[PDB]
Amino acid sequence: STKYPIVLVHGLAGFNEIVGFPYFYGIADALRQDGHQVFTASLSAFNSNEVRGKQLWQFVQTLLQETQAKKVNFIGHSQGPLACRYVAANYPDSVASVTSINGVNHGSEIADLYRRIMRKDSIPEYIVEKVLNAFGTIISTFSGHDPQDAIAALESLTTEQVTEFNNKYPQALPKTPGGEGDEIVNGVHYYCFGSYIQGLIAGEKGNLLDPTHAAMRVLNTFFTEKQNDGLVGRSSMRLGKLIKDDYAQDHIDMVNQVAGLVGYNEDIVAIYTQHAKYLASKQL
Ligand SMILES: [Ca+2]
Ligand SMILES: [Ca+2]
Repeated sequence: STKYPIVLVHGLAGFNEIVGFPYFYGIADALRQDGHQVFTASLSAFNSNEVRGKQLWQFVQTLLQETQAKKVNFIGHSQGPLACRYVAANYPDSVASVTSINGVNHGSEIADLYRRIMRKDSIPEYIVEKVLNAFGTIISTFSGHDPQDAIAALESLTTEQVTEFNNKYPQALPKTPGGEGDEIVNGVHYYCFGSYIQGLIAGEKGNLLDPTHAAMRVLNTFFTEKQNDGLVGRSSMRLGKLIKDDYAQDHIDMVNQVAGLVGYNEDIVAIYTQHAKYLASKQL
């Protein structure tokens, strides 16, 4: 139904193999039921945004050859949107749209803290343990069974590193903190979705059986930005035209994880399928 194929983009190349199901849980399946052509680009987590960007460009080149489409519609999460922005900035004629879903568009405060912990920069022990136990719980839930090894993925998501990325690829970033960027830059459409953790944990419905959610709530308390999804602050997610960012969902919830266990009986998959129809309505 969309003119151009949809490319789902995320970091963690080994996710599907190690976890046993897709990063975007049930989302590609749902989009294909609505007649969209869908592909997933799983990029290398333990490296720079620019390296993921180059990875994604190679993926897109091969895909465009195989489809004879002239452009792609990117839908990225977390690391994904930065790689998408790299490709859009550098190869705008090959990108119809960039949609950012809880993208780390201006850095992650927990990544910042993680680096301070790793550098032993005067972080009190009780905070060190809370942060490391949270990440361990998240990793173990997905993998099945160390938490300091996660810095490999967060290294490229610090405020300092993303600020440097934004300096090189400023397209569609908001001019004011917590605002919106230009919808169309260099012929490419930019959209953003977001969320932040809300309410007391008792009312989270499906998430009560998801061990990652309590961990995200722990990480959430260490942000100076009070509205955050446990990994990124609400304002940091902003890119291009806002669609909606007040979902009561953590970072992991917004890709329908773990295995469909989300907050408040929200239909996360519907966020994606409705947006795909929205892209189609914009002649994309
Ligand atoms: Ca970078
Ligand atoms: Ca969840």
